[PDB]
Amino acid sequence: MKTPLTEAVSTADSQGRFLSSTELQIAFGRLRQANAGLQAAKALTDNAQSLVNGAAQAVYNKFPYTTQTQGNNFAADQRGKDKCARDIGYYLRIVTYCLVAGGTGPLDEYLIAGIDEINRTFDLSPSWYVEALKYIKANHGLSGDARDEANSYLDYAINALS
Amino acid sequence: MKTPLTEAVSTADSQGRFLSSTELQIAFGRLRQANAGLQAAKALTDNAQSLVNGAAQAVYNKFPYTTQTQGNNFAADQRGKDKCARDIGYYLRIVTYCLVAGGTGPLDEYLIAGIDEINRTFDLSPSWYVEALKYIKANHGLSGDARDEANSYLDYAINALS
Amino acid sequence: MKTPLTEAVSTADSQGRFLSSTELQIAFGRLRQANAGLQAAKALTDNAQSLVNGAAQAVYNKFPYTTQTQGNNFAADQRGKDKCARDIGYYLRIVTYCLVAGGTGPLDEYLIAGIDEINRTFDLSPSWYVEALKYIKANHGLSGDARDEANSYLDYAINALS
Amino acid sequence: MFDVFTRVVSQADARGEYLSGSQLDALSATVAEGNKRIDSVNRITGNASAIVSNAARALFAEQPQLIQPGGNAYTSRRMAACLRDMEIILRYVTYATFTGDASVLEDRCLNGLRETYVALGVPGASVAAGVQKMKEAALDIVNDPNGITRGDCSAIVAEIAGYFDRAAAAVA
Amino acid sequence: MFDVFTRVVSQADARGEYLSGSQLDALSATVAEGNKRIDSVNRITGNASAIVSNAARALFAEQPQLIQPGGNAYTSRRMAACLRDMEIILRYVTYATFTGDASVLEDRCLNGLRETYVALGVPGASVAAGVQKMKEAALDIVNDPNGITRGDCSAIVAEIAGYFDRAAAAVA
Amino acid sequence: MFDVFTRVVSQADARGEYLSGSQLDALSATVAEGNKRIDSVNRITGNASAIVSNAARALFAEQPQLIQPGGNAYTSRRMAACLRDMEIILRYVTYATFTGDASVLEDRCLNGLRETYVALGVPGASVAAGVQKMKEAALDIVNDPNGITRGDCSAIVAEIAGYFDRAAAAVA
Amino acid sequence: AITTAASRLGVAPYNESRPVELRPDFSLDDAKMVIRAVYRQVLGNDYIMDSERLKGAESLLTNGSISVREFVRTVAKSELYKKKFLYNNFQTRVIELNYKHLLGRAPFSEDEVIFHLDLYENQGFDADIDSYIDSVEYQENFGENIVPYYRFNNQVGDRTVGFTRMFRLYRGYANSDRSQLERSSSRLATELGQNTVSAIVGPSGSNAGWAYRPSRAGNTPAKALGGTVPFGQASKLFRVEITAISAPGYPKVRRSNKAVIVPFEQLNQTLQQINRLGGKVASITPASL
Amino acid sequence: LPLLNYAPKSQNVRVEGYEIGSEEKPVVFTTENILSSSDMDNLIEAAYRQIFFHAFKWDREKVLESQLRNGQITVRDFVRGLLLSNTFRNSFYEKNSNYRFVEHCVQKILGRDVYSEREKIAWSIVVATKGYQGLIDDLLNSDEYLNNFGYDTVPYQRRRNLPGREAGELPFNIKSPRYDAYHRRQLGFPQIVW
Ligand SMILES: *[C@@H](C)[C@H]1/C(=C/c2[nH]c(/C=C3N=C(/C=C4\NC(=O)C(CC)=C4C)C(C)=C\3CCC(=O)O)c(CCC(=O)O)c2C)NC(=O)[C@@H]1C
Ligand SMILES: *[C@@H](C)[C@H]1/C(=C/c2[nH]c(/C=C3N=C(/C=C4\NC(=O)C(CC)=C4C)C(C)=C\3CCC(=O)O)c(CCC(=O)O)c2C)NC(=O)[C@@H]1C
Ligand SMILES: *[C@H](C)[C@H]1/C(=C/c2[nH]c(/C=C3N=C(/C=C4\NC(=O)C(CC)=C4C)C(C)=C\3CCC(=O)O)c(CCC(=O)O)c2C)NC(=O)[C@@H]1C
Ligand SMILES: *[C@H](C)[C@H]1/C(=C/c2[nH]c(/C=C3N=C(/C=C4\NC(=O)C(CC)=C4C)C(C)=C\3CCC(=O)O)c(CCC(=O)O)c2C)NC(=O)[C@@H]1C
Ligand SMILES: *[C@H](C)[C@H]1/C(=C/c2[nH]c(/C=C3N=C(/C=C4\NC(=O)C(CC)=C4C)C(C)=C\3CCC(=O)O)c(CCC(=O)O)c2C)NC(=O)[C@@H]1C
Ligand SMILES: *[C@H](C)[C@H]1/C(=C/c2[nH]c(/C=C3N=C(/C=C4\NC(=O)C(CC)=C4C)C(C)=C\3CCC(=O)O)c(CCC(=O)O)c2C)NC(=O)[C@@H]1C
Ligand SMILES: *[C@H](C)[C@H]1/C(=C/c2[nH]c(/C=C3N=C(/C=C4\NC(=O)C(CC)=C4C)C(C)=C\3CCC(=O)O)c(CCC(=O)O)c2C)NC(=O)[C@@H]1C
Ligand SMILES: *[C@H](C)[C@H]1/C(=C/c2[nH]c(/C=C3N=C(/C=C4\NC(=O)C(CC)=C4C)C(C)=C\3CCC(=O)O)c(CCC(=O)O)c2C)NC(=O)[C@@H]1C
Ligand SMILES: *[C@H](C)[C@H]1/C(=C/c2[nH]c(/C=C3N=C(/C=C4\NC(=O)C(CC)=C4C)C(C)=C\3CCC(=O)O)c(CCC(=O)O)c2C)NC(=O)[C@@H]1C
Ligand SMILES: *[C@H](C)[C@H]1/C(=C/c2[nH]c(/C=C3N=C(/C=C4\NC(=O)C(CC)=C4C)C(C)=C\3CCC(=O)O)c(CCC(=O)O)c2C)NC(=O)[C@@H]1C
Ligand SMILES: *[C@H](C)[C@H]1/C(=C/c2[nH]c(/C=C3N=C(/C=C4\NC(=O)C(CC)=C4C)C(C)=C\3CCC(=O)O)c(CCC(=O)O)c2C)NC(=O)[C@@H]1C
Ligand SMILES: *[C@H](C)[C@H]1/C(=C/c2[nH]c(/C=C3N=C(/C=C4\NC(=O)C(CC)=C4C)C(C)=C\3CCC(=O)O)c(CCC(=O)O)c2C)NC(=O)[C@@H]1C
Ligand SMILES: *[C@H](C)[C@H]1/C(=C/c2[nH]c(/C=C3N=C(/C=C4\NC(=O)C(CC)=C4C)C(C)=C\3CCC(=O)O)c(CCC(=O)O)c2C)NC(=O)[C@@H]1C
Repeated sequence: MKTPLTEAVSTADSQGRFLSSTELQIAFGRLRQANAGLQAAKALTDNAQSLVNGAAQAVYNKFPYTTQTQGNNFAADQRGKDKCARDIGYYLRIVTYCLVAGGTGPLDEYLIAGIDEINRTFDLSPSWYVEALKYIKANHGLSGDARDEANSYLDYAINALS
Repeated sequence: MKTPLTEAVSTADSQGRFLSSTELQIAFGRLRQANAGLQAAKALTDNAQSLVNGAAQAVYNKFPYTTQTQGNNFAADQRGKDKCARDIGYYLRIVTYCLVAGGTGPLDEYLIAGIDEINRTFDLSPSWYVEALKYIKANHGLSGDARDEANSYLDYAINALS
Repeated sequence: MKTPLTEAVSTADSQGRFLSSTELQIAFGRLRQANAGLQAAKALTDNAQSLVNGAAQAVYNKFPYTTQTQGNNFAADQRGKDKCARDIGYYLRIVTYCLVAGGTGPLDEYLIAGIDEINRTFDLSPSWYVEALKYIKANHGLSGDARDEANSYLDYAINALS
Repeated sequence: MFDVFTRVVSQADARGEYLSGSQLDALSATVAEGNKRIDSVNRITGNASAIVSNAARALFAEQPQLIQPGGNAYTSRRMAACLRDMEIILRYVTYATFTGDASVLEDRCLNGLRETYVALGVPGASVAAGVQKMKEAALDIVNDPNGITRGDCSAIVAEIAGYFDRAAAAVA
Repeated sequence: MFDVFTRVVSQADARGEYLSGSQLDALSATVAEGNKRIDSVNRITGNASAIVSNAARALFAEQPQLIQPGGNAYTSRRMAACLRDMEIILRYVTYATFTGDASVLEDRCLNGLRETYVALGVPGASVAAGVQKMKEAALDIVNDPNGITRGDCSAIVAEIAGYFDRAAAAVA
Repeated sequence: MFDVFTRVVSQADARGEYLSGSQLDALSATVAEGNKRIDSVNRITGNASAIVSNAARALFAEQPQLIQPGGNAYTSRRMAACLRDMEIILRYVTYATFTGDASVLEDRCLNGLRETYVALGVPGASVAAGVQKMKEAALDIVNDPNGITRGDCSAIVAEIAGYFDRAAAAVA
Repeated sequence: AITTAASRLGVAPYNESRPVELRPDFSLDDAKMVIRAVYRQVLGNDYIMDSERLKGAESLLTNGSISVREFVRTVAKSELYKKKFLYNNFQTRVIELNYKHLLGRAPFSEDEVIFHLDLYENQGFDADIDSYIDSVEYQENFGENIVPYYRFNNQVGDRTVGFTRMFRLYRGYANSDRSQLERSSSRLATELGQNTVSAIVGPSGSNAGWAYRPSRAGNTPAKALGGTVPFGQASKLFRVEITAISAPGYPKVRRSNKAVIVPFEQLNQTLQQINRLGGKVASITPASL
Repeated sequence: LPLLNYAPKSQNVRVEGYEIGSEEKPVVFTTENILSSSDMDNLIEAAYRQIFFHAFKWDREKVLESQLRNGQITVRDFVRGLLLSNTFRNSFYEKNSNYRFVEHCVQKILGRDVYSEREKIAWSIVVATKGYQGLIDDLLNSDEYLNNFGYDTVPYQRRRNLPGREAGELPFNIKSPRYDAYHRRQLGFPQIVW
């Protein structure tokens, strides 16, 4: 699970070496970031309901057929709408994990590995989620390092989907 | 050369991945450190002569047989004193490189790798160089992050010699 | 394996005792017996084919239905006759072992333990083997201690079967 | 591999010299540029998919022979390999940008790549054309003034443009 | 492997929950200790050779059977392996301190180590004594008040002590 | 457990064979040596305490690390256990001598013994030394020409030597 | 029964022993034999020092004031038994030991752990000890007058898993429950929880690979899921357990114990490679069908 | 028949390197570290990179992955599975001569370049005589493979860089693309453009 601290140790262990100033600087880099990430995670968490419901609507608006067409993969009934809001919630929650962990680890572990297989198997369009992730980017109201780190994880997922 | 920036890229490349928030944090840790490292490099360089001179004398005093015993490996003639001062100068200079690079890279590539073979082959005692490194440690008069990083490189060399 | 030497040790071991004069007396008893045992084994071995073939015929004469009745458990065919001769040979061979060992050990270990299950499962009469063993008692031609020890094992087997 | 700092060290060691005051001051100026360098790497990385796909689209629109039957980007695997390669080159350019030195890009991507493509029959000139299009888009993304502390990134942008140019020269 | 942050994340994903307010504030408190944690890792690392060699010297002085002819640490190859092992264990303890989680130590070092030692005939109780001596030396070095900004490192020391305790228990 | 006779019998039964003439003759020759076997057992037994205590004294003189504080043979309990081990190995060697087959030694005395010593940290090479010391004393006792019908016992003495060697190898 | 493998499994001495019964109107030598047997069985062949003997219980046994079973009960409840087996052990370890000492067999199922852990927790150690001794199983095998003994051989009421687990608890004749490689660790916690078994590894002296023990994590599963496909052309797969690997040295060698699944067509190469690793084969078991 | 004899040639891998861990030391991907799911991804990706240079979804071997993840097989077994895979046969065997196929195998499996044409020549006959699997097994069972990578480590190109140098020897995935001039001609490339 990629984070600065585990990557530092993973590299040193591969080399059979004690941690050196290089790894200590890695830790200092993490400490420089941690509070901004934690504050970003808090802000996303407290606004999570609004962001998720806003994102779902943004998808429905950009892709109207998803709420009009019948089929297990679409959100034309409350069942499909609940699935869609659930999924967007998953993306949001795991992004908050990345902010806490300081790395894409949680996204790699919990969401990204296998997402292609899911989307193909259940006939879900990656474009839908890309739209949802853009809305979250545009509406989380973060600033400074909180914004930059949050957007990088949101963009990481978008690039994984594209 | 092992540094925070080259290790960050090495990690990402070994995973076939673009750099991510984890590696960007590594670069911030490098930036937090770099100015102190450059100031330390400057301080050691300005004082290089007296540190090298003093370090050699510390060694001759701790190990008087080196200035009194005949033999290619000892410093009982000017030839040997020059080699010894040269060697100590190498350690000091390469340590300044580590401060500039922000890692043990320069020490590893220019000095440590193979140092056991040399010391065995030419019958040089590692304890001589440890004493010199302790002298430089106790006489570089750095403080704060410059001290801590500089000492990490001196201790890294001392550890390699023992 | 019930033999004088092993049981002496087994008993002594269960008592956590070094061997004492009691066990040594057992060894002397074994030594008094062994040569006659070995000679009895040799005589039975040299005569084995006559004894086994003679024993089988004694069985077939005494129980003529065994050579006339169809069935896997009878000797009405060469298959059954071969099984019968094999079986008697086992008795004879393992009896020679008891003479070598100086105890019923080999008969217990190899033949007696479980024989009742075998004869029940395969519908073989113990009376058949009693008659074979009696023939061997009558016809081995031994005397003295060799006869007495040999007959004890043949009777041990007979008692086991009845 | 070298980075901006260790490049100077390697030259100094070859001379047996401490870094001069001007060399130390120069690296200090590099440090003062560090945030812009990080922001540029982050911006290219975050738009990597679009940079590659938009550049590839334009490349096949300008050179339709590549995707017509019998072309070197025709069939799904060849097209997939082509898109992959563009992303590889972009990835190593961001590495070079991150380290501030071209060694990783050359040692791990470009050195020998011309022969690779000649052996395979890949039109290296067309690869260079695609690299140029990624460069154009990438520099525009780096220079985008919206949503970032305003400042002058001309120096870093020129460096990035150089790495692209090095890549474009190397492939053909 | 887990670090202090991803350990908490793992337990949260298992329940499908955002980290609670108190959990986020707990991690902030961990961040506030970050410098103390780095210093402790740095002090142990800087003294690694002495920590190992002094501990080994004390071990063989107290348990001379190890180094008598026929003792497990007799012969150069076995003594070298023994010194190596103590350094390995100390190294992984610093890894665990650095991450703030025992997973690296437990997974990469202690897994199957008890089983390795019994299979080779290495006396694990004597390994554990060595770890104890390294622990004692390591904590004194970490607690050394000279040459460092003054503060309370009691919590980091307790954590480090815990990692040594795991190592000592695991080897036997 | 086999004795000398049933060892041969078990091998024959596994092959379905009668013992051959030579095998019966070999056992006859074994019987003829019976009195010397019994004597040898009686002599080792009659001197069991002195053999054990003298070997133990010599071992601890040569290996004082065993009995100093912290040593494996330090404290009355461990020392008593150590002395029991010596007596037990010697007892089973007399069993092996009495039966004329190593099986009693293998199946009982040496079955699991190495695991015991590794689990406990008993220095197995030290036990081997003790067993070697008992062997020397025991062989001298068996060989002593005073107060016994004179004859050549080299064959039984070689057999007894083997049993001691088996025991020593099992722990070293 | 166990005949061919008896000696290498450490069973031969028990094959050669009879149950120790105290007959009515027993002699003093009878009483001494019972006392010795009970100390060896119930205390797991630990050496017993004269200061540790239960002299009063021995007197009462000798006098006929307590039967064999009540003497066993007294030994099992003594401070000596508890010091050896209770105060320093995980309770699952305690239950394993109780089964071995008092019933001569290994636990069959997780249900036995549930029962005895709750009984200990609710009513205390003495109550738990009584449950073994007053059990139907104890009554049927040993009754009032026979010292408990190892039940290696198949009996009515057995399960196969019991047989394999006895060699996790019994490690040979010249050995004690407190002098085994796993030391204080429960031998069966994982087997019981997962209802799994392990390849049998006999005692040292008669088995070169006697020390093989798996690690906490990163073990090779017993069966070859996927068959021979990953190996290419292969007729059948075997799981080989290997111990004492040292030769390449760290970091080339990390764990000295390893289990590998290899195809029939590579067994020659595997044995050759193992030998050059210095390792000793602990067990080989078919891994595919 | 015994393998045709050939002589070695001076190579970095043939001499002691006095290596100290740096950014140019190949990352050791081993299962002896008890790798988490995401970390196992990286090991699997490294193996695909080492053997295929790149595994499109079509190329990937999900069942082999599951078996490696579950401990059914070692890394060396996973590597064998990749070498036996459809992707490897189609990309590197069928599109090359036996001689170039041998080179690919030596580079990918042993992590070194071939000594000479004679080494390539000597091994080129193995597929025909021992079969495709026989070639792979010989290389994977070789002292050279086992001494360097053992059973639990992903192979990698060995001693490519020397300390203090700006560049090392060419990475094998650059030096040795899956096919070369022979197959290039059959495909009718290079394509005239402009
Ligand atoms: C217990 C561990 C001891 C202790 C530690 C302690 N350290 C700080 C503060 C700092 N320590 C560092 C460390 C480094 N700076 C570098 O550049 C490097 C080399 C790569 C290292 C290892 C830093 C950066 C700081 C912060 C700035 C400062 O110098 O103070 C503190 C203060 C609390 C804090 O930082 O939050 C403490 C307490 N102090 C003791 O008394 C223990 C013996
Ligand atoms: C090597 C072991 C030494 C040796 C032995 C030896 N002994 C004999 C003969 C006999 N020894 C005995 C022994 C005993 N008689 C008893 O009543 C008991 C007590 C229970 C014992 C132990 C016996 C019965 C004999 C036979 C009669 C006799 O007195 O000789 C011999 C002679 C050859 C033979 O095997 O009979 C020998 C050689 N002799 C030595 O010189 C060795 C030091
Ligand atoms: C250059 C092409 C463009 C540009 C860049 C620029 N950035 C800064 C300053 C900062 N940028 C960052 C970046 C991050 N903070 C984080 O936490 C992360 C996520 C991991 C990133 C990427 C930071 C930390 C700073 C410093 C503080 C600040 O918020 O300003 C500057 C200002 C100068 C400086 O060096 O700080 C500039 C110029 N600005 C442009 O206009 C270009 C389009
Ligand atoms: C039609 C069902 C829908 C549709 C099609 C569409 N496709 C593209 C672009 C491409 N199509 C392919 C496909 C192939 N190339 C091959 O070589 C082969 C195998 C022989 C296949 C199947 C590819 C590779 C591309 C991209 C490159 C190219 O342009 O040739 C587009 C344009 C996409 C773009 O961004 O330019 C479109 C429109 N679109 C619909 O809406 C239809 C329902
Ligand atoms: C896209 C703009 C153009 C294009 C590309 C193209 N490339 C290949 C095949 C390969 N490319 C490489 C490249 C690399 N290997 C390395 O190690 C590195 C550095 C990390 C690089 C950049 C390799 C090795 C191959 C062959 C192996 C493979 O494809 O997996 C192809 C396909 C050729 C084939 O069938 O092998 C293509 C199509 N082609 C165009 O027409 C565009 C101009
Ligand atoms: C004598 C020439 C000089 C000297 C010796 C000295 N040696 C040590 C310590 C050790 N010596 C060894 C050597 C070996 N151990 C082995 O097993 C073998 C191979 C069979 C050898 C050659 C070792 C391993 C040690 C360290 C461990 C131990 O104590 O046994 C010391 C003490 C070092 C210390 O710090 O305790 C000394 C003094 N010293 C001189 O000044 C002499 C000129
Ligand atoms: C002193 C009052 C008299 C005396 C003493 C004496 N003792 C021994 C030998 C041993 N003494 C012990 C005792 C202990 N070992 C332990 O570990 C502990 C518990 C912590 C005790 C109490 C032992 C075990 C021995 C034998 C082994 C050894 O030598 O260490 C001797 C020598 C006996 C011999 O045969 O070598 C002596 C002389 N003797 C006197 O006459 C004093 C009046
Ligand atoms: C004495 C020369 C060395 C020594 C011995 C030592 N052994 C133990 C403990 C045990 N020894 C045995 C051996 C046997 N038990 C048997 O029943 C049999 C015959 C079948 C044998 C061979 C066992 C099983 C044990 C463990 C049981 C127990 O109660 O200890 C110890 C005790 C270790 C300890 O208490 O921790 C000792 C000291 N130790 C040395 O240092 C000498 C080299
Ligand atoms: C007969 C077709 C084959 C055969 C069988 C055979 N088995 C054994 C010994 C044992 N069999 C078992 C089996 C079980 N125990 C259980 O608890 C269960 C379920 C309740 C089963 C199935 C056991 C445990 C043993 C050993 C213990 C005992 O027998 O009491 C043997 C004897 C082994 C020996 O003597 O060493 C044999 C012969 N053998 C063949 O060759 C046939 C193919
Ligand atoms: C409660 C907070 C959580 C929980 C607990 C739970 N535990 C079990 C089962 C067992 N617990 C133990 C524990 C011990 N055995 C000992 O010897 C000791 C020390 C003296 C302890 C603490 C054992 C051995 C078991 C197995 C036997 C048994 O089931 O009682 C269960 C049952 C598991 C099952 O599948 O039956 C449970 C539920 N479970 C949760 O979800 C809580 C977080
Ligand atoms: C020193 C305090 C004690 C000691 C050590 C000792 N160890 C070995 C051999 C090995 N030790 C290991 C250890 C590890 N492998 C791992 O993966 C890790 C965790 C990352 C560790 C700690 C291994 C694998 C071996 C075997 C391979 C090798 O020898 O390098 C020996 C030598 C054993 C031999 O029989 O030659 C020794 C001596 N021995 C003592 O007596 C001290 C108490
Ligand atoms: C010493 C008198 C001169 C000298 C030597 C020098 N050599 C190298 C590097 C290498 N040398 C070899 C040699 C061999 N490879 C083989 O297989 C064989 C036969 C077994 C030989 C002799 C190799 C392959 C290398 C490169 C790999 C490595 O160095 O580890 C160097 C280092 C070059 C560098 O840039 O590091 C040097 C210094 N140099 C002089 O100045 C002397 C004249
Ligand atoms: C889906 C209906 C259910 C489900 C499945 C599930 N399985 C695993 C993990 C594994 N599955 C396998 C199975 C195979 N591997 C093979 O090679 C073959 C034979 C050709 C089979 C059948 C294996 C070996 C594993 C473990 C290794 C791996 O991860 O691939 C998981 C993952 C569990 C985990 O992450 O640890 C899951 C989810 N799970 C359900 O809940 C469904 C009922």
